[PDB]
Amino acid sequence: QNLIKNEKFATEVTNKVTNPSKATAGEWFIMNNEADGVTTIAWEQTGDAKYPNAMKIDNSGAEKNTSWYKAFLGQRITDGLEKGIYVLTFYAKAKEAGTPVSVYIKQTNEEKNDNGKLNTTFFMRRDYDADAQPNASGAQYNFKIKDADKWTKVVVYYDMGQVVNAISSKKSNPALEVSDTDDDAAILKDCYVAILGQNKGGVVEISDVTLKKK
Ligand code: NA
Repeated sequence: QNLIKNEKFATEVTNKVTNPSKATAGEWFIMNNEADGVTTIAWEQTGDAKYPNAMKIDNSGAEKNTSWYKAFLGQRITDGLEKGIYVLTFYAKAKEAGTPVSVYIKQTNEEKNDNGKLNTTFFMRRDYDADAQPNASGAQYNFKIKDADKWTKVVVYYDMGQVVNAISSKKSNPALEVSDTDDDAAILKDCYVAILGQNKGGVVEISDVTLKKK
């Protein structure tokens, strides 16, 4: 089954939270902790019969790319995931050719480490290889939308059986660790999908989202 609810945005989404820990599971939420005026994330009816409702992430107001932890479309999942492989799929439309759209799947309620900083725990994108991809995130997947004004399939596999302890690249972060997810890991019981379009000036629309065990 699709684990994402309101997958085609047939129900209007307006709920904003200031932290995913406050989001009601099984619903979409809007995270926009960027400064007032930087981005607008909102529900829309598109006029396109194939994707008639969508979320629009509009970075027209941005002077800089937006932050991974500040501005995104999210959905918290508390149904209890299995250690296994999952596919996340959706359709996206960009105002400008080449605009990226992005994904990560993060633990909702993190503990702090010995040094007082919140952990950042993510499921590993399945194709991550730290040796071959020293400059890439192991958590966040990015896909360039090649054409403007065209609904485009976005597909990424995640391994819920592996986690990474940072969103940063291996080269940038000697503390980065990939590990096997514990059977009792908190992330399996309470996580959220984040869909983002961070580029300054870009406008990305999102519709028809699926998360499925494969
Ligand atoms: Na705004």
